[PDB]
Amino acid sequence: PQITLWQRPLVTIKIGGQLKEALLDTGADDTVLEEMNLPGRWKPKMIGGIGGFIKVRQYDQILIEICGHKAIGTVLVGPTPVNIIGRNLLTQIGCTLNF
Amino acid sequence: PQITLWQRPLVTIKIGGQLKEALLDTGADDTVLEEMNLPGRWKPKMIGGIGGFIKVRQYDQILIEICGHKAIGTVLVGPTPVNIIGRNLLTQIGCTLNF
Amino acid sequence: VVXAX
Ligand SMILES: [Cl-]
Ligand SMILES: [Cl-]
Repeated sequence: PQITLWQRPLVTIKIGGQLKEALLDTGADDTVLEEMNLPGRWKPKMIGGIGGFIKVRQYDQILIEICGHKAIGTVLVGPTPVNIIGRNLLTQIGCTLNF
Repeated sequence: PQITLWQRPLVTIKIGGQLKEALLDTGADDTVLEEMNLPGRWKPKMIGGIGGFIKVRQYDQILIEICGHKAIGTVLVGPTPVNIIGRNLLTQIGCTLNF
Repeated sequence: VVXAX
């Protein structure tokens, strides 16, 4: 699909058999999801934002379906305003910015 | 141009005779520039994200050339770690997200 | 709002 930016680019993602809304965010290196139960061990990771740095839990090899596109990668979980799909997963589903 | 997201989507902007580097962020409602003096009156605003809120000065109808194309819009200036081109100006240049 | 390094 081709997504315009008149409105926040919100998509439905399926994770753990659950549907969630997430923002496709080219300004995000990583994928950060709001607090949720994920499987396996997590490792510590610090990330910077507009407000400063926060600590998040890092999980590897999480399968996520973004608009029915399957992705498998690193997902970060911490206090985020909204679920954000960063360039790690965006490149996996073949997203590009065009103008 | 079609930008891939293997790297940060950084482009050069020309703002008030200054050539700068900024992030094309589809996850930013608004353009936020690092601290600088822009002419015209301004209004204080608070913008949030990862790590919380920063106070910025909002300037209306500023002209920015993103990758050669001209765009007019609101421009916030504040203690931002990087210059960010948000949705407000991305739309102006015909930016889309495709996959 | 704005989005992480
Ligand atoms: Cl990954
Ligand atoms: Cl605007």
